[PDB]
Amino acid sequence: AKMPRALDFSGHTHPVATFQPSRPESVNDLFLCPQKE
Amino acid sequence: GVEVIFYLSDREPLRLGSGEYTAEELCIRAAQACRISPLCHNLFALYDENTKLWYAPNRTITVDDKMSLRLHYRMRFYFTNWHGTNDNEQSVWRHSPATPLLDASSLEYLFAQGQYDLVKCLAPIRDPKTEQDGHDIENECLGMAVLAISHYAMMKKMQLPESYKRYIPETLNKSIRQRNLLTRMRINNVFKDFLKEFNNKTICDSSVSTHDLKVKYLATLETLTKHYGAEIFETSMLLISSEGNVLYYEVMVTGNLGIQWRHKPEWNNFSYFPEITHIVIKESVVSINKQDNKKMELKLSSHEEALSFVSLVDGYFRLTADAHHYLCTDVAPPLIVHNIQNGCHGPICTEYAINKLRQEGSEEGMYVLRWSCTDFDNILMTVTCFEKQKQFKNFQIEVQKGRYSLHGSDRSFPSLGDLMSHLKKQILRTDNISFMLKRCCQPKPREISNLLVATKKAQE
Repeated sequence: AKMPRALDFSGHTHPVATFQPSRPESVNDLFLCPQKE
Repeated sequence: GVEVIFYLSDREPLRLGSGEYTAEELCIRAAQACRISPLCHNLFALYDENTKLWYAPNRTITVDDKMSLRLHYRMRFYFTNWHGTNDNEQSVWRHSPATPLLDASSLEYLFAQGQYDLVKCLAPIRDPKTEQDGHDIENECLGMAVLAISHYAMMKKMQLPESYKRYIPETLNKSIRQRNLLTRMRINNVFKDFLKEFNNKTICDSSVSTHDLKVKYLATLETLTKHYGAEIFETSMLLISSEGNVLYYEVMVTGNLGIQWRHKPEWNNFSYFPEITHIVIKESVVSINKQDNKKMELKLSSHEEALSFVSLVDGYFRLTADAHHYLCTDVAPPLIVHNIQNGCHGPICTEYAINKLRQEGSEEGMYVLRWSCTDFDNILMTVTCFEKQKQFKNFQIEVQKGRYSLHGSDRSFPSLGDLMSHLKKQILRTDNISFMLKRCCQPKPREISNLLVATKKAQE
């Protein structure tokens, strides 16, 4: 019996099919000062 | 009690205390539990395998100590050839400033689900064209059992421990157990041959990762089973503007092809998602209205089935036409609604926020609000600033039980808009730059971002 198509990994690799979650974005420190009256 | 079940083996269900929940709130918990990124979150919904019905994101679940309920957290929205390995077919990617649709945890989750589908016959194998094809399908099933087993072993860091029976559809197992002894021994042996040939020869010879194994399996379900990724709805009354025994139709919805229909016995196209303007529900009746004033009306079993149908069309509309908008008030996701009321984007990449500021937020203080790409608890505010020479700064906003606070602050607000008004009375600073907030650059209808999937039919 011949190998099923399901087990054949011979044809060229295509683009990676999933993504790695990126590192959290870096944020800037936010300083507040009241607006003057 | 009331539980949200996972298809992943190593994962404990969610056990819900008494109280009030949204489907969406539960799906958010579920994604945190399974490491599903905010970006992939809206591919998933809650499914009741007994009633055969999906919950709309805004459905309310009141849990008491009496009620017993099992929901499965399940990937719902699906695009054939997301994996890009069938070269006969359109590939399907996110837009980019093209990325993959799925994150690694979503792929892992989908693999567990797909295995469950195959074995429990939720994904039924296709029918033989001939006795020759019949045997051929059966061999592909054995291969699938080899993928499943090989992957389970590569995960536990095993090699040749010490059958196919639990990794193939149960109907087919039943079928095999009723054949003569020599038949059953032949099958087992071909399976043992495939398995040995794969793990010795094929894996090393092609450097096959657990990732390739997951991809291969799911790509194979697409061609091995019937209408993988489709939902088919049955109706007595189907009225279409363009066109005795009680006549019967099927309506099929898929990510790639949209809304198709036929006499229950091939498929006629009614509409792709972006051509839809709005959808109305009248008890069990659903009308889908297109831009060209054409309409499909259909009558389903119940209102709950109507809500399940419309959730699906609406979820695919968000995925292919407009990430920030909804077609039907009755299934509108609460986060979608609140985001609209607040001028807030979904988890767009930073570059899209910058591009929107470079076009419509050129002055200092113009901002974009966007949900974080990496967790469900934070909104980012991206602001145009200038030195003393244009820069873009990002500031984190915490969201915790309906309360909004700047990152680190002991002061919180009962709504995002309250927090913004307060902030609009301050002088803001970071690094050397001081400025005051000007106006929000809100999401625009039908704009393109990484929240949208670029399928063949979505291009128009």
